[PDB]
Amino acid sequence: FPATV
Amino acid sequence: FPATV
Amino acid sequence: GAMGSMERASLIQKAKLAEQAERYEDMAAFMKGAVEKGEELSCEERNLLSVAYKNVVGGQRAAWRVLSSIEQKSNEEGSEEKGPEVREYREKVETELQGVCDTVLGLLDSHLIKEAGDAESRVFYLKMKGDYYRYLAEVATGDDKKRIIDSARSAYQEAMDISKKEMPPTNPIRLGLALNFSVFHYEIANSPEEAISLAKTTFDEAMADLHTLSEDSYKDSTLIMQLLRDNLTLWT
Amino acid sequence: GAMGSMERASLIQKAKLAEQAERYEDMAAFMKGAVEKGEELSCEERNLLSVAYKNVVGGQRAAWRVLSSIEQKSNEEGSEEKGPEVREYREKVETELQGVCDTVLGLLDSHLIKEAGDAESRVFYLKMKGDYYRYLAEVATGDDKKRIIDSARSAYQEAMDISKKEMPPTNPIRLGLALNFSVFHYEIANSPEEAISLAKTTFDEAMADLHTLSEDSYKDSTLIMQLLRDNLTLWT
Ligand SMILES: C=CC(C)(C)OC[C@H]1O[C@H](O[C@@H]2C3=C([C@H](C)COC(C)=O)C[C@H](O)[C@]3(C)/C=C3/[C@@H](COC)CC[C@H]3[C@@H](C)[C@H]2O)[C@H](O)[C@@H](OC(C)=O)[C@@H]1O
Ligand SMILES: C=CC(C)(C)OC[C@H]1O[C@H](O[C@@H]2C3=C([C@H](C)COC(C)=O)C[C@H](O)[C@]3(C)/C=C3/[C@@H](COC)CC[C@H]3[C@@H](C)[C@H]2O)[C@H](O)[C@@H](OC(C)=O)[C@@H]1O
Repeated sequence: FPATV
Repeated sequence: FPATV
Repeated sequence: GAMGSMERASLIQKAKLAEQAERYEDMAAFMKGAVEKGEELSCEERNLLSVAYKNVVGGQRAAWRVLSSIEQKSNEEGSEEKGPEVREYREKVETELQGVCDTVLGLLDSHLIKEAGDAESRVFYLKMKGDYYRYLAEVATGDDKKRIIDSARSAYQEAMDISKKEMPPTNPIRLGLALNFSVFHYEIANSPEEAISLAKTTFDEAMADLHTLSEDSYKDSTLIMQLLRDNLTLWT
Repeated sequence: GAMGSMERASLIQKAKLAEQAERYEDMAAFMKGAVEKGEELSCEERNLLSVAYKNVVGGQRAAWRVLSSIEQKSNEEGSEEKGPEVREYREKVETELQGVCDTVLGLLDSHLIKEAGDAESRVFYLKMKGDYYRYLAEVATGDDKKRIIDSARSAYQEAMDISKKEMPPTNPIRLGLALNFSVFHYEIANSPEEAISLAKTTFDEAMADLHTLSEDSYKDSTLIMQLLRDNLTLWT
């Protein structure tokens, strides 16, 4: 899972 | 805070 | 109520899914549905019930303590008067916490404790009853405070007398009850000496009974003896 | 609805209490109340709104992925047929997730985006709109899947065109939009190349603009450039 903000 | 279970 | 049309085995299955998803409120509602089918719970089912509510009320208690701490700060000399909001929001969380404790206690009272004839189920439900009254005591403030503390002590004491008669000192339910009753003494009943004496003799009697155990079908017991030791280290 | 009788300033105050108590569902309801007063939100209030819902839908998404994973496992060759329960409980979480996304989108549509005239508020609300459609795309399965993915892309793209015209490359909203649009490309739109190209040029243009910044009123920007780099490292 990649980072989001 | 002390531990409880 | 809402769970009345779901199969008992489907409630237990969904509670285990909800546990894996860390969805504790759903987990508690599935287990309340399961209890309300009117059959006894097995050992595994008891554990699902107690974990679900421990977690729901655990997050309410953590939130209540953040808010109560803010609130006490706003009552110190020279603190700016912030209006009714902190007390209002603290009371909201507190009343939701109290309703969850009332729901658990109503389940214990209708009819888990009365139908529990084996020691392990009886002690387990009396421990839960002690814990939920204890959670209520943590927030109790008016007339009821004494009576609530006494319902807690009375439930814990009855569970202790049975656990001492019917279970070995290393039984994880017997050990977890002593851990929690001992915290009750320290944090609620203003009896730090009784707290310390109970955790010590609990720890020592369980030590002396380890030799009878398989190595290890007793991971839960090991863990609890450690928490007794950590409490003793905090307190002494 | 339920917040109609509370003061706007009392809603904002309670949302900040709920944030400190990690009570995100209460936080989201207070902020929905505040939005429904019909005034614009300040920069700080926008942040409260977006944090509250990010956290509520973040826990739903984590639970949905646990359940969906269980469910796919039960559809493999030689998996025991467990009945309708896993799909039922997955659909329950999924429909609660979708209702929260519909609630956020209804707030954006009535009337946050339309009244947002400054770039920072307009871009911020369009980003949120992109994210919530993206969350819906993650679970979308039928006819709607294409249209939802396109509403996401369309919202993100409009936010990108404005952010490129009106904001410096190190603006934290401009940077967080690019991070998230770039994840959309990778995980939703099946365009890993567009994802990588966007995070890279985003990272590089922000690097070259650091020299204009005070050291540091830009901790949020630093943090986001790092997440761009972590995504690039996962992907390349
Ligand atoms: C909720 C289900 C899951 C997570 C599957 O089970 C919780 C746990 O369920 C059992 O453990 C119980 C148990 C706990 C153990 C001390 C945890 O042990 C380990 C090594 O993780 C804490 C849990 O909340 C639970 C169910 C509760 C109690 C407590 C209940 O009072 C009413 C009294 C003491 C303790 C007893 C019932 C423990 O036996 C098991 O014996 C544990 O399994 C092992 C390997 O120890 C398992 O992790
Ligand atoms: C919810 C309120 C609190 C916790 C007080 O504020 C959250 C945070 O609020 C602001 O940070 C925003 C912000 C985030 C920062 C990247 C976090 O930065 C640090 C160093 O913690 C993540 C938050 O969710 C938030 C509000 C969201 C967004 C995102 C919203 O899209 C619609 C776009 C990028 C990012 C922007 C708006 C950041 O400016 C601030 O600039 C941060 O303060 C500092 C010192 O960086 C603060 O931690």
